[PDB]
Formats: sequence, C-alpha cells, structure tokens
Amino acid sequence: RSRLIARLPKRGFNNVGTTYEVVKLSQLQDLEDTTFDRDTLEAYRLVRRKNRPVKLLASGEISRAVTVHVDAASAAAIKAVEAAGGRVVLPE
Amino acid sequence: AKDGPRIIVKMESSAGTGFYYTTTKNRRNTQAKLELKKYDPVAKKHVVFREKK
Amino acid sequence: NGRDSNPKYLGVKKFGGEVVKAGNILVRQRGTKFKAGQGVGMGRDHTLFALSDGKVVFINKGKGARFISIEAAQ
Amino acid sequence: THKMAKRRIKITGTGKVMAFKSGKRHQNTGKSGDEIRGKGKGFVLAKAEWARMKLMLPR
RNA sequence: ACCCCCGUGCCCAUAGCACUGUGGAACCACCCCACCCCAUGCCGAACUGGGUCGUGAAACACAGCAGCGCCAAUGAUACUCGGACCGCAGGGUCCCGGAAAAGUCGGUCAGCGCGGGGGU
RNA sequence: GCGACUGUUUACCAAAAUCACAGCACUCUGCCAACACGAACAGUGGACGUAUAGGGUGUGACGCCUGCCCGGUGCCGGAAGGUCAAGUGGAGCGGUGCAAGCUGCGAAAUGAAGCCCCGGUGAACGGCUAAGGUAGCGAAAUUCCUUGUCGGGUAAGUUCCGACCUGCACGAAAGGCGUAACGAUCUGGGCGCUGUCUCAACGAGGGACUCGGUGAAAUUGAAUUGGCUGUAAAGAUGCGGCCUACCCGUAGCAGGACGAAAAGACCCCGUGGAGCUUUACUAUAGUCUGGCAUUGGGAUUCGGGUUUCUGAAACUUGGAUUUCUAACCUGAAAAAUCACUUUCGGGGACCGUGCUUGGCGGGUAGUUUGACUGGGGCGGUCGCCUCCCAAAAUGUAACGGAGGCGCCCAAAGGUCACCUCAAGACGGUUGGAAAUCGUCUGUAGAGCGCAAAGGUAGAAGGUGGCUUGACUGCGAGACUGACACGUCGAGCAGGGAGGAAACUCGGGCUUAGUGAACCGGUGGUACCGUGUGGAAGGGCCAUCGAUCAACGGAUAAAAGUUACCCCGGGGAUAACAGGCUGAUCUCCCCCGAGAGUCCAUAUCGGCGGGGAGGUUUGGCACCUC
RNA sequence: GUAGGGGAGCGUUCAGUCCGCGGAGAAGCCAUACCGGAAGGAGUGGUGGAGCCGACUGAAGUGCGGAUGCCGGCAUGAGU
RNA sequence: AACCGAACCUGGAGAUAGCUAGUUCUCCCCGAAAUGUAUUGAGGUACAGCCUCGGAUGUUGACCAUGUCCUGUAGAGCACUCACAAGGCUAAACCUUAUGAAACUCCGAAGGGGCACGCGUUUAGUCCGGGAGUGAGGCUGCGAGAGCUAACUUCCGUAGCCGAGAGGGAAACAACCCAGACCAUCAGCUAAGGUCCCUAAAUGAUCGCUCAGUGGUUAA
RNA sequence: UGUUAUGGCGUGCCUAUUGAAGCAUGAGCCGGCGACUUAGACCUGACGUGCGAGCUUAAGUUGAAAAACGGAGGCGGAGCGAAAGCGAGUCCGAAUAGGGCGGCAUUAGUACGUCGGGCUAGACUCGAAACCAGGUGAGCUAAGCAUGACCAGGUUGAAA
RNA sequence: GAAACGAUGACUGAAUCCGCGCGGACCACCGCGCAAGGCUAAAUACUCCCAGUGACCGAUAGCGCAUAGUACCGUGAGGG
RNA sequence: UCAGGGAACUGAAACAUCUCAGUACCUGAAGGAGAAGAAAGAGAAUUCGAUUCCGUUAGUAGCGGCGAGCGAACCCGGAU
Ligand SMILES: [Mg+2]
Ligand SMILES: [Mg+2]
Ligand SMILES: [Mg+2]
Ligand SMILES: [Mg+2]
Ligand SMILES: [Mg+2]
Ligand SMILES: [Mg+2]
Ligand SMILES: [Mg+2]
Ligand SMILES: [Mg+2]
Ligand SMILES: [Mg+2]
Ligand SMILES: [Mg+2]
Ligand SMILES: [Mg+2]
Ligand SMILES: [Mg+2]
Ligand SMILES: [Mg+2]
Ligand SMILES: [Mg+2]
Ligand SMILES: [Mg+2]
Ligand SMILES: [Mg+2]
Ligand SMILES: [Mg+2]
Ligand SMILES: [Mg+2]
Ligand SMILES: [Mg+2]
Ligand SMILES: [Mg+2]
Ligand SMILES: [Mg+2]
Ligand SMILES: [Mg+2]
Ligand SMILES: [Mg+2]
Ligand SMILES: [Mg+2]
Ligand SMILES: [Mg+2]
Ligand SMILES: [Mg+2]
Ligand SMILES: [Mg+2]
Ligand SMILES: [Mg+2]
Ligand SMILES: [Mg+2]
Ligand SMILES: [Mg+2]
Ligand SMILES: [Mg+2]
Ligand SMILES: [Mg+2]
Ligand SMILES: [Mg+2]
Ligand SMILES: [Mg+2]
Ligand SMILES: [Mg+2]
Ligand SMILES: [Mg+2]
Ligand SMILES: [Mg+2]
Ligand SMILES: [Mg+2]
Ligand SMILES: [Mg+2]
Ligand SMILES: [Mg+2]
Ligand SMILES: [Mg+2]
Ligand SMILES: [Mg+2]
Ligand SMILES: [Mg+2]
Ligand SMILES: [Mg+2]
Ligand SMILES: [Mg+2]
Ligand SMILES: [Mg+2]
Ligand SMILES: [Mg+2]
Ligand SMILES: [Mg+2]
Ligand SMILES: [Mg+2]
Ligand SMILES: [Mg+2]
Ligand SMILES: [Mg+2]
Ligand SMILES: [Mg+2]
Ligand SMILES: [Mg+2]
Repeated sequence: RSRLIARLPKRGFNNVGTTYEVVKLSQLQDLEDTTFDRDTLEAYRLVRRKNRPVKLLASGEISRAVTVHVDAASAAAIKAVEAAGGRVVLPE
Repeated sequence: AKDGPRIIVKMESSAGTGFYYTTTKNRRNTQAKLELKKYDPVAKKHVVFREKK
Repeated sequence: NGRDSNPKYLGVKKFGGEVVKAGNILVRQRGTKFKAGQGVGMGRDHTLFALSDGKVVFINKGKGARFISIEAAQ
Repeated sequence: THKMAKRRIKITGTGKVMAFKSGKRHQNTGKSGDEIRGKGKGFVLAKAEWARMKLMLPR
C-alpha cells in the first residue's frame, strides 16, 4: 500500500470448523438403480471425501422410496424423502 | 469531526430500557442544560432519550 | 491563487425529446435554473430527477421561468 | 497473500470480488445518515483482475 | 341565444402603469356594530364574528385612450462554420453558406376556456 | 603586519601567520588516586611516583595588564518541600468449584539517585532581554560604502606609513596594547648592481637537421579530408550556392579538426554512499542508584506478631545506629607473582562481585532530515469551497487573475400559521446625513449565519404555535470518478411530528466546515472460545482518539554538515561561450514648445513618436556535463 | 511504419529413426556469372586427408557490429 | 608497504542498483503512447486511456441530413455592477450628449453537445479473456493566459504534420505546400510547384505598371 | 564477369532523442567468447492429446536392454454468512427492499504436454560508491622501548 | 499477546501414590502421562577417493592446469 | 553431523522491530556417518504408541510496523 487493499476495512474472523459433503437428492433418486445408499456403498457411489460429515440436501424432485445413513440433512430434504416414502438416519 | 480544547461537544444517547446512540452534535454554548429528545430503540420506539452523559 | 481545481460537474444530464427512466437525473443545477413539472421530483441540491418513466421534454417560459417535464410513452 | 482473506476481495460463484463499506467504521463519526449504517458489500472491475492473485486457491 | 356580473383557469407586459368616462341595490366593496368563536409582538386596520340603511366615493369591474412602458419588422451591417490568401507583427482581405444586437418601419393597450348568478 | 624565540608539520602542489614551546591560569586526584588499555573482583600503564606529585583544559617569552553580565546552559553547595522505579506488601475487584479452596487486574503506606526548587560560580559554555565595552586599539590578517578624509613618499601612489574616527561586523588568557632579538614569514620604500626591460645582438655547448645501427607511444567509425557565405540539433572539409585548387613529400607554426587525456570534481538528479556535528530519533559501552545474594555475631533506641504472670518476661521478625571479629580485602615477614601452618598488622559486613530497579550517557552505534520549483536555494505552495481565465456542452494548465473553509444553529431543524424588503420625497418630540413614526413611490435596487456564483417576492426571506424525521431496517434508478470515495433519490416497513386537510419530515436555499486503513477507549450483542462446562481473549452494532494540514495519510518513534569527500546519472538542469529574443543597453531618425536681443532649426530639442545595432545586465534553456 | 502484439519460416549443435555417401577421398577451407520471396540452398573446379550429408522427430550453452564488452592476432602513428 | 574522512586479503556475494550501456536469423500482419488521476510522487511505479491476438455479438460504429432539446463565447448593448468624456441642473442624485469591461450583461450568433430517425452513403463498433508498450513530446495555424501583443519562450485549448513518413516542391532545410512508397517497366496523365542558361518544360499570347536591379531586407 | 571514363543522384552505423551526417554516445581492424534462462506435486491463459462427471496419482516397492505397481492425497461435485450455522438457497432485518447465488436457453471437468505471461530465487547480460565477518600487514611510514654508531674545520667568549 | 509449555542467568526452594506433571490465562470436571539417572543398530546427510554411465565438454570449451597451484605478481594472507 | 559464539549488505521501494538468518563466518568435539531415541508425550478417538527420513496434510491452522513477509503440526500413505 500507498493504495487500495489497505484502506479496505476489515477484521472479520476465521474459524471454519465442520463443513459437510454434498449429496443431492437428484443423485440418489431419479437416476441409477437405487443402489440403496446407507453407510458404506456411498463411498463407491462416486461421492468421496471423508475427513468430513456427509449431508443430504434437496435438489431433484421425483418419487422413489429410499433410505440413507448420513451425518445430517436438511429439513425440506427429510420432508421430500419421507413424502416419496423412505427413511433418513442420524447417529446416536 | 476534529476535536480539541473547544466548546460544544458530541454526545450520542442513552435512555430507559433501550440501549442506543443517536450520535448527535450538541452544544454547551448558547443553551445547554438538558440534552433531552425523543427517539427509537430496539423497542416500539415511542421513548424519550436523555442525551446528557 | 488559483486554489480551486475541482469542477463540481453540473450541466443538463438528460435533454429534450429524450427517452428517460424512473430515478434518472434530468438536471444538475445551482439554484432552480428551471423548476420541476409533472413527472419530476427535486432533491436538496435542486437537481431535477424523474418520478416516472417517459419522454423528457422542455418548456421554456417567458425568460427565466423554465420547466422540465415527463410526458408519457406507453 | 495472507492479509486479504479476512478483508474484502471475497470470492463468489462468478469469481467476482467483494467490496466493503469504507465510508467510516470506527473513528470520526457523529456525522450523517443511513449512509453510516453501512458495513455492507460491494464490487469493482479493474482491480478484480489482480486481487485474487492474493488468496488464489483458498477463496 | 344575447347583455352583464361573481368565482376560476390557460396565456404568465403586443395582456403593465398612468390619465381617466360609465357602473349600485343583481353580484362586489367599503361603511355597520363586536362582550363573546377568533385574533391583535400595540390597535378587530389585518385576521374574524353579527347585518342593513348609506353612498359607487375608495377598492374592484367595464370602456375611451397608444404620453411611458412592452413587442417589434425589411434593408444593411457585426460576427462566424467551411474554402482560399496578405502582412515581420499588431492585424487584415476574398469566395461560400449561417447570421444577430441596436436602431428605424410598425404593432398594441390582449386573446382563448369552465361553472354559477342576474337581465332582455 | 604575524608569531617572541631553537624547533615541528600537509611522503607526492601549502613551511606559514599552523603545531609545539618555557611561562601563566582554571580544575581534578589522599593512593588498590584521579585518568586511561582491557573478554577479566586478570594484569599493566599512571609510578617502584605521593599534592613542590599526577591527570585534563585553555592561553602562550618578557612588560604593563585583564573590565561589566550570571537570566539561560554547565559545574560546585543546600535541605523544608513537588513528582519519582522495582521492590517488601495486600484492603479491594472479578473468574471457577456444591464446597474447603484454587485463581486473574491489582492501592493507601514504605521508595533511592535524578528532574522541578534555592544559592554560588566566569584565565566555565557564553553575552555588550542578566547586563549593555573599564583600559587599550581602531578604515585595521577585522572596513561594507571606500581609491573614506588630511598628511608623508612619488613627476604621477586603489598598495604602503602617519594621523583622524563615521568601529557595516576590535577588546582583554578562543587574551588587550606593547616589546629588544629572532624569521628560506608577509607588505611598502631606498641604495647598489644588473638583459627584467627599451631591444635585441654576437659567441659557446647539448638537442633539433643529414647518413648508417636498433626502433617506441598516446591516438585511430571509416576518408578520395579546401575557401566564402547560407542552411542544418542553434559554430559544416562531408548539405546549398559560388570561388579556389596539378601529383607526392621534407623542415617548420599551432588557428580548426567543438583536437588528446580522465564515462565533470562545478551544478542538479538518485526516497545512492560515507566522515563529521548537535538541546534530531533510537539504542548502547561507560557510569550513578534502590532491592537481592555472597553475608556473620553483640549491644541500643524503634514498626510488629505468636508464647503467658497482672505493664514486665521471652521463642522473635525487619529497620537505622554502634561495634565486633571467625567471611572477605589487604600489607610486611626467611620465601620478588602465588601458596601456605603461619607470628602477626590495618580495613571490614564496607568494598568488590553476580542479578535486578530507575537515572545519566554524541563516549560509541544505527539511521532520519519530503515535494512543487522557467537550474537549486531562500520566499512561497500542498486538502477543501466560489468566480475569471475556460474558445456559448462537459472537461482543461500555469510560482495565472481575486476571495473563502477546518464552522456554526436546540433552533438558523420538522411542520403549521401568519408577515414583505433596500432606497427615495413631504412632515414630525431626544432629531435636524443615518435614527423612531406616518403618507407616497417601490420585481428587488434588500434579506438569505459565513466567500462568492446560481437561485430566490406564490419565499429559500421576517414573526409565533406545537415540536425532535438532526429517526431504525432499506434502497428502484441515476449523476461523477482509473480506483477508492463522493452526490441526488422515488418507493417499502417499523414507528412517531405538524396540519382540519391534500400532505411534508431520513437536518439545515444549495454549492466548503474535512481524513482511507491500522492499533486502541466505551456502551450494546450474545457468534467464536483451542478435551469439556464456564471465564480470559476475540467477533459483530454503535461508536470516541489524527493541523496523520506534506491533508490517498512511510515508522509508535528522527535535525544538521562536508572545502576531505565518494559513486550512479544529467546537456532532461544552472554557472562560460554560442544560438533565439532585444525588455534593459548602445546609437540614429520624426515632430518643433522654448532658449538663442530678432529668427525652432548656427548650435540646443519640453512632452511624446519611429527604428537600427546586437558590444550591456537579462529572458529563454536549443547544441555541448 | 518506432515501441508492442500476432503468423509462417531459414540456419547451428546434440539426440533417436530412415536413406545413404566416403581413400577412384569425408568434414573443414578457397573461387564461382546457378537456384529460391528471405533467412538460405545447390552445382562444379581447387585445397584437404578422415569421416559426413539428406528426410523425420525430440532437446538446446542455438544465430553478434556495437556493451570505453572479453581473450588473441595484427595494423596507424613511422622508419617518427 | 608507491591513491587512507577509515589499510590490505578472502569470504557473505551473482550485495543493491527506480541509474547508464548492450541484447545477435528472415519474411508476413496490425500498430501505438508522451494524456487523466494518484503517488516521500515528479526521467520511477499502480489504474484508466490509446495497440495487438482470440472468442462472442452482430450493425449498435463512421460520416452526413431532418427533428428535438441544452449553451452565454464572438458580436453587441449599458437595463444592473465598476470605470468614464462634455454640458445642464441646485457634490451624490437628476436630465442632454458621449464611452470602457476576463472576473458587468437588456440582448446574442456562427458553431458545439445530447437524444431520436435514416428518410442516406458507408464501415466500424461493444463485451469476455491473453500479451503489451506508453505515462520526456515537437512544430505550425486558429482561440487564450503568462511574457515586453520578446523568444527555436512557457502553459492550456483545437486542427494538421514530424514523431514512427520515404516520394515532388520550397537553393540547402522534421514540422510549411503537393501528396501515404507490396514488387518489376529505357510506358502514359496529373498535384504542389514550374517552363531564358546551369535544367525537365512557351526567350508564350493580349492590355497595363515600375527605371529602381525596385524585384533581390523594416518604420514614424 | 572484371576494370574504367563521363553524367545524374546521394548527409557513416549504433545509441540516446522533440529533433542526429552530426562539432552529442560507443568503436583501430579481424577472428573467436559474449546477454531473457532454469527450478516447483506453484498461479493463471492459449493450443493439443487422453479419459469424462468424473479425471489423476506422491513418496515408495518390484522390475530395469524395457515399465508396471503404489488411492496417502490433489481438483471438479453448493452456495451464503463475520461466524454459529442454514441450505438451492443464504445474509442483512421486526417475513417479503436489497447483496451475492442456483434454476439461466445452457457445455465439462481432470491429468499430462508445448507455448503466453505471473510469483519465488541472482532471474536478460555487464557496471558501483559502500556495509559486515574472519584474517594478513609497523621489512614503507607514525611513534615507544633496549642497545650501539656519528657530527671537518672555523667564530663567539657566560658562570665560577 | 488473553501466553500456556519447554529452556536457563539471579533469588526462593515442594510433595511423594486417596502423590505428582500435562491437556495453551484460570477453575472444576473429564481424559493423557509417571520427570528431575544411563546406553542404544536400521532407514538419513556428505563425497577426498574408486567404478560405471551421459540427447556433458572437445583446446577462447571442459577443473585454473590435455597437469601447474607451476611460471609470474605480493612483505604477507593471497592471487595466477 | 552436533554443540559454544553469531554478522551485514539486502527486503521492507526511506527506516528503527521485523526481514535477510540462526544464513555467512569463528570456535570445540566426533564418526564413517552423525544427531535423535524408549513418553511426567502426541492428541480429542477413554485413539496412538521410542527416534530419524520421505510423501502428504498445506501456504491449511497461526505468527506479523496484522506491513514487507514468516509459516507449523495431528491424522493418513511410505523407507526402517
Ligand atoms: Mg445498522
Ligand atoms: Mg476561416
Ligand atoms: Mg615562528
Ligand atoms: Mg607537500
Ligand atoms: Mg613545499
Ligand atoms: Mg626557523
Ligand atoms: Mg637513422
Ligand atoms: Mg558527400
Ligand atoms: Mg560546400
Ligand atoms: Mg609544438
Ligand atoms: Mg577535449
Ligand atoms: Mg557523468
Ligand atoms: Mg552519529
Ligand atoms: Mg464550459
Ligand atoms: Mg466549449
Ligand atoms: Mg500498518
Ligand atoms: Mg497527496
Ligand atoms: Mg504510520
Ligand atoms: Mg580550509
Ligand atoms: Mg585527505
Ligand atoms: Mg581541515
Ligand atoms: Mg538542454
Ligand atoms: Mg549563457
Ligand atoms: Mg557552442
Ligand atoms: Mg522546453
Ligand atoms: Mg561432427
Ligand atoms: Mg545493435
Ligand atoms: Mg585488444
Ligand atoms: Mg628519416
Ligand atoms: Mg623530425
Ligand atoms: Mg602511502
Ligand atoms: Mg553486480
Ligand atoms: Mg546476501
Ligand atoms: Mg497500416
Ligand atoms: Mg508528461
Ligand atoms: Mg510521471
Ligand atoms: Mg466583446
Ligand atoms: Mg502537451
Ligand atoms: Mg516551444
Ligand atoms: Mg520517441
Ligand atoms: Mg504520421
Ligand atoms: Mg532538393
Ligand atoms: Mg528556405
Ligand atoms: Mg536534447
Ligand atoms: Mg565528425
Ligand atoms: Mg560522433
Ligand atoms: Mg574515442
Ligand atoms: Mg622498521
Ligand atoms: Mg515453564
Ligand atoms: Mg583448434
Ligand atoms: Mg583451458
Ligand atoms: Mg541499512
Ligand atoms: Mg530497504
């Protein structure tokens, strides 16, 4: 700086703790065979990181009856998984 | 903006049950006793602010 | 000596027979060089601006009372 | 760079860069309006370009 | 329909002022009285409140009037876009279009609506 | 004239009036001296010295002599007080745990040397407001004007001697005025002599020249390399035009080749260097000082607590005093420094030494010390607002022409309600230019808090009523800017204000009243919080702190000097010369008022006017750093 | 058409692969009136006495008039 | 130990160098910048402008015309403000007469700008992204300031040419006049300029002018 | 082809520049040496190849007349916020005004390679004046110490 | 810095198994460990030397040297 | 290799802390290697399990005139 990066006003923070892997509705439902996801096959389902929790979020809208083991999910996602019929589970 | 030894002042605000600042140029010169006005907090507003610090 | 180098700006920002929009600035002025007609609001610094959208046309009256107005498009 | 992260030049879906309200923050106030009540956000083109060179990969 | 009056617009001096002649119980105005509504940084002068007589004086309305304002041509000019030159310089000319200000000739003392009130 | 003197000094431009010098003065130092070298409670120099000695400082033989002023700076002395660090110490405040308890910031007292405070100090820094020059000297190595005025010398004397005094800016130990002698010292004069000169001649020798032997160097774009005059980057053999000119050498000259030499040393530039300075910044060697150890005993006053007879006794703890010897230091003794049983002697809980505390510290060290700029410096100027320049959009430079701002206003804001000015003319009690009142005229000639421009009379002006929209969450859309900022803003909600009402209100007729970021202060919030639950710390909403004025702001923190100078660059930029210019300079012309007894013009030419030159001081900055 | 951006190419060394050439003479050197839009490439004669073209692909210490450039050799000044 | 305001040698070390030189094969294409703001900034840098390449868009560009709005310059004129010439009036005022103006304006062009249309011929434009360079300008004419109505002066505006532009003319000559060089030609027409001899081309034609070498250097 | 005579035309090259034949820079000449490179699991573009909503390995192991193996990990795959967190949404806030973003009508990424640039290191090549560390120097010179050597001849004529 | 923990120079100076230290001010709780005693292959770095190899050099290249730290320069370090 | 001691140019476009960098250099010890090593630990799973080395985590946490810039580790794959 004589200029324009300083003069720009921040503190903010950092943190960045737990952040989730995205598994779309449209991923499971609609396409493929219903590999019937749950706790392991998911790694071979082409959604792969670990080191993080997995979370299901609603994207695609179609009817299928499925069950899944994830670490957390979205309200509307549960709403649309049970309403096409199905189950979604959280750890105990 | 600038400040020093001078007259007037900037006080801001305070009041019953709301906790808030109007941040207003006042003056000690011609007339100063009560810095008192009416203002809107986190409440319904409708509340008197006494700006004497 | 000479000690003011800043232009302000002024002039007339939207001329006559010009398609305008709502919130546009039709003029920047010192006093009221002209006053506002229908379609036109005016800020603190004067500065006639548009209330509605339309065609901005000028009415020049009797030398020193002048007016900017907005006639409909549709 | 390690400074620009906790400051402006945040990175978006369009890889556009996020400005701030610099108007005044802490010092020199007791002056004006809703204008003040901004901490808010913004952006610009020309220094978009060499901005994210600071903080390249980690957005 | 026509006269005229009261309100109210468009036009916002070629519609303004001066001089002025007419208009009174239709409309308007003063004048009328006011403790009280309401008011006067003092006075109902102005607001405002109760109503005629009275005069049309003053104000307002209409009309004559071009002394003053106001508007103002034609011609010619000043200047100038472009084109082409002169003079060491100040400065200047030619072609070509555009073309005032002022001044003169003149032009006027307005014009166009709406609603209501009262005449023949 | 200067220094007294012999002497000494810039190896390689300065020998002196520099340095030293005997003599003088101030001051320090009592002996493991002061002082100085040094990782060092080692050693050594001071010194195998002891105040008639040693260090430091300044003057500078000898003679008369040495004045006034301590306010400031320093140095010496002082104690009644003002602040003053760690530290012994812990009322109090807050966290956590059910709890005992464990923990964070941390004070009144006790706290030294410093500094503020008082007094003295000058052959101390110093000055002629603390006082203002006592001798003595004075146009002087000091003098500007200045070749001062007179006089001496000379035919003629800006130098020189002598006076005088008007001392630009002498003066008493950074000595005053004298002084015999001294001097490869500096200055003026005279005698003598004389090639220094009028003004040069002849002679000698050693080079130069010629022949035989050996045979370099700097330099070098290449060259088939003339004169005038003109052009060209503004000094032409190399472009133009005209003149001249057969080929090639030898001896000679020094005008040109902006001739050679050294990437100018002057100047300027570089957020280049280094030496030096100091009341620039910052540290620091050194040194001062309180506490803590090394570090012990005994007496006496004193602050205090546990122990226990009705104010004494003690197991006691620190403090100042006093003193002691077993620590330690240090001397002699047959055994030079040590070591010792040692006989001893003196000092002594000190000194020293290690750790910490505060102070001083150009002794040393690292650095800082801006820009614009018709060269640099000095002067001025840096941001903001208004006019003019600005060529009828916008914009536009100048060390261009003028003038403002760093605020103010709880009402000069919000709204509602009402009000209309300056001036003139006639008449009026404090008047008789202006007050105050009344009549009459009266698009503004007034007012608008300030500068100015625009704008204003249907108000933005001038009064009152209520009031606090000088609000919170937002912002359609635009003006403007490279960015960062900056401006205008309909409409939406929460909620209020004035109005009967349509409605207006997110400060002020507008346009200046300002300041990014960083790091912190405070009130709100409850997002993060390193196993966990809290708390510390942080975040987010306010918000306070910048003549950060060099005003887009370099670090929290910074002045000078170089003639001892270095380097990197510059004809981007000064001093010389040239060039352009011609204000100034120089010179010529026009008119003809008047002088000239008469007549402007024989001469002279008011006030003005017109040119030539390119010798002047400049302007400019074009070729050459 | 200067900085500058873009395109297609010439040439040198090394490398892998292919075609070969060479004591009835390789590379290097010398001349040259041919060819190609250029970088450049041939042909022939002379020299030379061992090795080397051409094509394709890969890799570079890859192209000089300058830097008061570097190492060297040799000139000018001069038979001074 | 032959150069001492800090010796010599080796090392850090290829210090750092906003400074100065130097940067080498070919042809083909396009083609700049010396401006703005900011800068312990001023011969340096950041961003913008101006160049190139690729992509997308697809006439939005370009001139020119019509319509429409905006403007206070030139001129002009004293109606305000300051200045000012003569006379009257009983020194402001007031009237007759008469002027000056960058910071005066009752008036006010030519031109300029914005918008729309294309009614008309043209070709560029905008957006995304890669690579730049440039940020010393110079002269001339017109419009100003500064200067002395000086300068090969300076500082803005504006057109054009140098810059980075060869060819012709202007004797020579960056810029002025004419005109933009892909290559070959012992071909032709023109521009500015020329047409006696040096030298290309009428010692042309008609009516004048000047006797001075004016031509072939300026004024009262 | 070589040379020549006459005619016409013609201001070295480079740099540095507003402007160079320049009386501005550099260079005697020829030869050879001589300056934009390299490095990284780096950043971002262009082109190309391979897989493709997937794409790739690093260290290493084994084998090397040659390469295979090795999923630790890296990049697409979800954004918004200061974060807790929420999720095709999110943040601001008292729900509806906006910021960014998904659906956009919609595509595509990843590993490698060459090239364009960026950063980091000398970073185009040459050139400092200086600064710091360790050391060599008093055989020159500035001085001290110890021990030696030297000063023809003449003049003057102090104390006692 | 909210600065824990390790490490010492000065000065103080503990407990010891229902004890002790740690878990990033601190506390409780929950976990992790048992200091103030010692020794200890292997994977790791380097290249004087030796071997092999090379899209490394080939006589201004390559180490400075196709042998020389010699000639030569310096008092010396040193350079060459 | 380890330890005792420990620079500056430079970067920050000035410069003090910071950077350069515990680099250069000096010095002690030692070996063919050295150092380090058998948890009063890492760490957040009541998981791991001496040390060193490589990969990675990762320019991530975090340090910073919060400037220039500096920059870990645990897990996890490997050598042993
Ligand atoms: Mg807010
Ligand atoms: Mg013209
Ligand atoms: Mg002497
Ligand atoms: Mg000498
Ligand atoms: Mg001498
Ligand atoms: Mg002597
Ligand atoms: Mg001879
Ligand atoms: Mg020639
Ligand atoms: Mg000639
Ligand atoms: Mg001679
Ligand atoms: Mg010379
Ligand atoms: Mg130089
Ligand atoms: Mg110093
Ligand atoms: Mg304008
Ligand atoms: Mg204009
Ligand atoms: Mg900072
Ligand atoms: Mg500034
Ligand atoms: Mg700062
Ligand atoms: Mg001197
Ligand atoms: Mg010297
Ligand atoms: Mg000296
Ligand atoms: Mg010059
Ligand atoms: Mg000169
Ligand atoms: Mg000259
Ligand atoms: Mg100039
Ligand atoms: Mg070969
Ligand atoms: Mg070249
Ligand atoms: Mg040579
Ligand atoms: Mg001879
Ligand atoms: Mg000779
Ligand atoms: Mg010497
Ligand atoms: Mg170098
Ligand atoms: Mg270094
Ligand atoms: Mg072209
Ligand atoms: Mg410029
Ligand atoms: Mg610049
Ligand atoms: Mg005019
Ligand atoms: Mg210019
Ligand atoms: Mg000029
Ligand atoms: Mg140029
Ligand atoms: Mg051109
Ligand atoms: Mg010619
Ligand atoms: Mg000419
Ligand atoms: Mg020049
Ligand atoms: Mg020459
Ligand atoms: Mg030359
Ligand atoms: Mg030369
Ligand atoms: Mg000796
Ligand atoms: Mg510890
Ligand atoms: Mg050879
Ligand atoms: Mg060799
Ligand atoms: Mg430094
Ligand atoms: Mg630096």
